[PDB]
Amino acid sequence: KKISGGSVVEMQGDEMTRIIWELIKEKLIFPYVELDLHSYDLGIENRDATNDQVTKDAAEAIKKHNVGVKCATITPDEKRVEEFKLKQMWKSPNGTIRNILGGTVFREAIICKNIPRLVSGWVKPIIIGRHAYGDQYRATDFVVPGPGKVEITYTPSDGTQKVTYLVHNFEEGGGVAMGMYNQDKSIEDFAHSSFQMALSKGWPLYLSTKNTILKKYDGRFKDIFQEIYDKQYKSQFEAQKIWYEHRLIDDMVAQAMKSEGGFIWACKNYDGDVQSDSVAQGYGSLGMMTSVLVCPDGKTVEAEAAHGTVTRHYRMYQKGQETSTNPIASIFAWTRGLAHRAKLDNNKELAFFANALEEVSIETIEAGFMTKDLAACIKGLPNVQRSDYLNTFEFMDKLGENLKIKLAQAKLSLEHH
Amino acid sequence: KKISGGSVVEMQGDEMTRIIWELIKEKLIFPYVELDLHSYDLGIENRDATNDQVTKDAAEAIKKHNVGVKCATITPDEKRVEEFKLKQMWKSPNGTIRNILGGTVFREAIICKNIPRLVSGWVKPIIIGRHAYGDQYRATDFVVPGPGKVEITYTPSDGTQKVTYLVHNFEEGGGVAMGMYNQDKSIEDFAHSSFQMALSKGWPLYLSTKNTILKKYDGRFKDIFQEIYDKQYKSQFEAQKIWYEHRLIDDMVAQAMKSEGGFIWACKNYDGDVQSDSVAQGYGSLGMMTSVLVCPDGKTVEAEAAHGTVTRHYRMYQKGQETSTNPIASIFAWTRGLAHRAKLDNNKELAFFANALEEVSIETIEAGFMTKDLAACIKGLPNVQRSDYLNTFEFMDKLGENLKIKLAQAKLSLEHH
Ligand SMILES: *[C@H]1[C@H](C#N)C(=O)[C@@H](C)[C@@H]2CCc3cnc(Nc4ccccc4)nc3[C@@]12C
Ligand SMILES: *[C@H]1[C@H](C#N)C(=O)[C@@H](C)[C@@H]2CCc3cnc(Nc4ccccc4)nc3[C@@]12C
Ligand SMILES: [Ca+2]
Ligand SMILES: [Ca+2]
Repeated sequence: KKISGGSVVEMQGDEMTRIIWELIKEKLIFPYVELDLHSYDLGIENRDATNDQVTKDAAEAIKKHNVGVKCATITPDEKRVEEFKLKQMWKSPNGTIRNILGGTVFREAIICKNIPRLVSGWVKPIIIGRHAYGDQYRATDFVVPGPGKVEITYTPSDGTQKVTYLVHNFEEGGGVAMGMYNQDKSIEDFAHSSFQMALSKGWPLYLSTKNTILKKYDGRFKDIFQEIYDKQYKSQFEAQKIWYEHRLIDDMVAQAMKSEGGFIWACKNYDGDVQSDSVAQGYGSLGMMTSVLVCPDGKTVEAEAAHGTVTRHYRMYQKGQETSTNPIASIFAWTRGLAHRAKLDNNKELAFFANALEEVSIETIEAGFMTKDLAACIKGLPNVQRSDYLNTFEFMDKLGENLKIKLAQAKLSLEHH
Repeated sequence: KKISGGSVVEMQGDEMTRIIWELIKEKLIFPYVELDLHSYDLGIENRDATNDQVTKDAAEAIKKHNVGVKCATITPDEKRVEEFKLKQMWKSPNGTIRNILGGTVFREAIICKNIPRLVSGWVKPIIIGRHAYGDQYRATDFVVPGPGKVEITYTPSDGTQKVTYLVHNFEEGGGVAMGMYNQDKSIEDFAHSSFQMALSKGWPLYLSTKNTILKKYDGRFKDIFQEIYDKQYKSQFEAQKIWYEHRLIDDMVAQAMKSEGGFIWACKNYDGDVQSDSVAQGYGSLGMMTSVLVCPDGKTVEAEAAHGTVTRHYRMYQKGQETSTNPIASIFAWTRGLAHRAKLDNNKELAFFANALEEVSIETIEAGFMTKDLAACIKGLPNVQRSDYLNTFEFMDKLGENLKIKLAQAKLSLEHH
């Protein structure tokens, strides 16, 4: 008998990750879980065919069903526009989804005992809470073709005043300019999510900004966090012998590098992007990271594989050549989404399944069965031999076999007791 | 006999670094070198007294004399305004100087064989070329008090057109907004400095941007670098078997973490700030880093101690307590400035002196004589005993003694040959 999984929004993606996504569903999910799956194809060709409407439709479906699982997608540049003959250079679908849902993206390494860290001191996890809204991801940027003034203005909705600031008077030649923004309510939601994560883990929290330079913009994040801490969380932190402190971003990246881990790090949108990749690589592998958007309603989540679409492997796959691609981040997008679905529905069987699949994934790699990219972490890519790893299909089949075993034994444990 | 040093602009700074700066001049520079020193006091109290004009005057003096050496300064926040009863919350003096001079700030770790790295793979140096102009450091940021529209506009100097872009329509509540810019000529100068640094070292060059998100703003940096590479440097790189490649910033920080070092990394202003601190800490210590602004004229430099003013030690010093503060980055600001002064003046004696003082500094620490902060790198701060390190004065005297020896022996080597 299969587990009744409930409603899940899935977003199909691109290139190698698109192939792996289908293998995960076929081999690891569908044989055990029956889902009311709302499928949106976010492949670059379908986003082009729908003028990117499919991306907005998927985000609206997540608001409705409360759980989304997303495959890695291409954010097209000039080369991609030429490759696919795109109508427009479509904006990041992750940016589109995040700006519709809002919230905080929590990112953490997926640790295997036999995969070495690059930062030896990191014995405890570092969890980044990346503010998912605004800043560079909803900016208006443009080329300044020549001499002239760039100004930024604010006009209150009543129409009773107008403030105009000179950004720059280009006196000789041109350049570039941009405007960006953030919202008080979004920053407040980011603060609440960060304080709640720290209390859930029993770890201290650090917020990074550059408020000495962006005195008003970054000063606002610092002020909102401090006001919310003082009024709503300080006694809770004190009860757990933890603390909250603001840090300048450049001091914070050095503090993190020198640390033993074991803290929550609240990052603005851009820093969360950069620093989560630095941290994932520091723990051993860029591809071994979870990424879950927690929305402000405290009910909606979107789990994703945050890494690239592995174009190099896709080109090999297109030529009918053997590939060996790490599917773990894509599997954990499904297990994190299904664990939330289970929490919302009080579904014990689904919660057990989601945790079991995470355990199987880690146990498989720790038993020495892994893809080429993971074998390269241990030995170095030029030293990897074909006898050191499993191809994509072989690895998925090994996970499938280990999953069947874990679930079979647990089923037998019930009937006995 | 003393070395005729020539003209140097010095900028005095704040707190503990201000005390160390005077010790360096008194013990290591003035007994050996006679300088035409143009002194500017950039202490927070003097910047307040002159309404920050001293900072602009110092930058103009560097343009005139071509060499500046700068002590670490305070960039005041709300707490500093209260502490010193400041007239205004003065902007970063580093930002003011850099935006007047322009150029690229080259940053690299100062390596000691007995100071352990936190990233074991980094066996070769990583040099960051941080674009010194514009972006967040010359931004216009403000609080949005409530609902209303933020717009950004461009008006060419002829007055024949006006382009207006909506940044955001705040429908409920307020937030923050900002405008920033960069200049084509400054980006071109940054590109030239980066390509020239890579060729000087015989190492590949990487530029990081987020052009998939800021398609026009970051796309411009990517385009200018590629055009300059193709037209002016590609054959030179090919002759040295090196290369230039653009990378997305989040991919680049992971690539750097996983690397063995040995490359030049061109960073936009904000990334150069953050990533140079991450890299300095990765090599072993935040305080062990050189930082030299190379201006576009190919004649002017400003060397600085890029770390903080060590307020914790200054508070101990104010209470008449013993302190042990690492002066190495402040010494290397002087040696890097004096080495450039020597290059401009074809002054062999000064060039020898600047290199000798760098050698003495590293040899002293490698012989096991160091400050508490460096002893903490080896043993861990809670494990450091007073028998493991020298106080500030003791360390400066040890450096002074070793410098006297190095210079005495070299003087004797001439007279013999
Ligand atoms: C994987 C590949 C195989 N099989 C190779 O033979 C190399 C050519 C190839 C280099 C580029 C590359 C990039 N990324 C991955 N794996 C990965 C990274 C991040 C997330 C998931 C997977 N693997 C490769 C290989 C090593
Ligand atoms: C230095 C100090 C001494 N002596 C102590 O006893 C500690 C209280 C103090 C903690 C804070 C601190 C910060 N920075 C430094 N050194 C430094 C850093 C960067 C550049 C130059 C110097 N040292 C301390 C000590 C360890
Ligand atoms: Ca990323
Ligand atoms: Ca810095």
